[PDB]
Amino acid sequence: MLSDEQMQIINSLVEAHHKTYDDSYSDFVRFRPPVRRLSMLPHLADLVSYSIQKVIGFAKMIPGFRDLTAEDQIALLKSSAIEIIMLRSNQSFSLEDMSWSCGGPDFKYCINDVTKAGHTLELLEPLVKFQVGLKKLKLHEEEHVLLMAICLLSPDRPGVQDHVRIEALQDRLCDVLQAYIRIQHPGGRLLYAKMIQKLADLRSLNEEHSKQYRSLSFQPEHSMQLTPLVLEVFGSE
Amino acid sequence: MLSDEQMQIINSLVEAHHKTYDDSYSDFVRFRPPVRRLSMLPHLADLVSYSIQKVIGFAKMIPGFRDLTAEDQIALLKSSAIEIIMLRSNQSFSLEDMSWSCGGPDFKYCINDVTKAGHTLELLEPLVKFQVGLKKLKLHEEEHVLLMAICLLSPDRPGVQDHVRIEALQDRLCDVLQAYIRIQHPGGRLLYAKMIQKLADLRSLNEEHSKQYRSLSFQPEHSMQLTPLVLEVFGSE
Amino acid sequence: KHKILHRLLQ
Amino acid sequence: KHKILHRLLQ
Ligand SMILES: C=C1/C(=C\C=C2/CCC[C@@]3(C)[C@H]2CCCC[C@H]3[C@H](C)CCCC(C)(C)O)C[C@@H](O)C[C@@H]1O
Ligand SMILES: C=C1/C(=C\C=C2/CCC[C@@]3(C)[C@H]2CCCC[C@H]3[C@H](C)CCCC(C)(C)O)C[C@@H](O)C[C@@H]1O
Repeated sequence: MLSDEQMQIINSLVEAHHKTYDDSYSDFVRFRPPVRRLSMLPHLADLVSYSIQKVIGFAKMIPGFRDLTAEDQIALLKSSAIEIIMLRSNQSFSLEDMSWSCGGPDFKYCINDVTKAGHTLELLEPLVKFQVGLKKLKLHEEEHVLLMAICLLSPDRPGVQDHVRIEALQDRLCDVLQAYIRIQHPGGRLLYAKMIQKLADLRSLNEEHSKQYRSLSFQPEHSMQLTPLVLEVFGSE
Repeated sequence: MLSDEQMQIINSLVEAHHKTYDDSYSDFVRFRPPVRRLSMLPHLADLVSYSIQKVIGFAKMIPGFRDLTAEDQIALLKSSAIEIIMLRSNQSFSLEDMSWSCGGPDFKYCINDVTKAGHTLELLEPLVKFQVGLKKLKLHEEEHVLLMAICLLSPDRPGVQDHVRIEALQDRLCDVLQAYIRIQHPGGRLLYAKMIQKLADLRSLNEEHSKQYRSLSFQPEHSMQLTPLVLEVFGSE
Repeated sequence: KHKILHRLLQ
Repeated sequence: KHKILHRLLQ
């Protein structure tokens, strides 16, 4: 059975996600529109930038995160931002399409759109393969949410200073995830292992994005297209 | 009569403006849309940012500008950017409306929209009064264009280093404007004086904008809404 | 440094 | 410093 402390951790992590994820994708009409040079870059920079704001709103609601120093919070968010975005994006990924389907014709992001944002196939190949592995896991919301907070709370990040305290938080959260799968997910004998496997996947995709963003933000006609949030989260300072 | 050298200066300055100003305002569907907190700030930051790109394309076509050092070009553009924008915006200003009418309902920028971008009435009052004084001057295109290049080429800018050389360019251009009015504008006995008067106006509006932008870019939830171009042109570095 | 990220974190 | 403005000016 689950303890009070562990269902409370699940309760507020599910509500935080409900408060920071919109299944209708309505706010997307406020972005710069898509175009199909790097035609998709403005719309996708806006999208990522909006998502960064939602991830921050999630993290401030993970128990224990708010009490870290501001440095460690920044350090955790900069390193883990893109991964939490790849995880959250799974809710929009459809296997029938192999596209993120955030609406009708315009907000259905195919693979040819990711390239039009300046990313080569070295990112796209393991990314979609990650997205169909995550999709086949048929995660409950409690696990999707828990996995996000576990990813965010890795001490394996550059800049983290109190890796001992954040390691304690990350372990309080794996206990919840393991307990939750064991007692509330039938047929999930293998699931925790596969889920942790996916964190190693993300670190690999993270490196590949950073290599391609670094090359992008060094060409001023492209960094021109980024938002300030994006530049601040993905730069080195 | 006008000299060859002076009609050449007029010829390429009119073409430069035709190459950097779109009377249809079609590119405005690529901005972040307007909303009517500071609801209008994203759409107007995009607008200003796009306009900065057009002013740069104009300046690179003013004769003599391309041969200044890159420092003096940056120095001239940073100081004079907002003024060239206030001047170019006159083409969209209508006295029947007192709004910039860049399209239908959405791109008709009233005065209540400028405030929704975070500007107080201390900027708006002399700004529209400037816009109706410029509008009543019924300038020919040769003068509107010439006035812009004269504004851009003021040595009275912070950062300019070769104020002697750019002063020579600005004077080559006032000779063209004076000659042009004298020989090609009937009933313009007073016009050059009034036009130069308007440059003093702009310096006053420039100061008022800078005071209000400075206060805006020091609140990170608002600078968040600016584009990188805007931040780079209007910051101090 | 990181003016925005500090702001968004209250 | 001024990476973009330098770029836009060729
Ligand atoms: C962001 C979300 C959703 C989709 C996420 C996608 C699909 C579109 C592509 C991106 C954005 C991808 C998320 C991560 C993979 C690659 C993305 C770009 C190519 C990276 C550009 C970033 C840059 C320009 C700064 O280097 C929709 C909804 O599920 C909400 C969720 O938060
Ligand atoms: C820009 C142009 C046109 C209109 C120009 C206008 C009317 C709308 C308001 C602004 C943009 C004004 C130009 C200058 C006065 C005030 C403007 C904002 C309030 C300043 C915000 C800048 C910030 C946020 C960085 O501090 C339309 C067409 O004529 C093309 C032309 O280039």
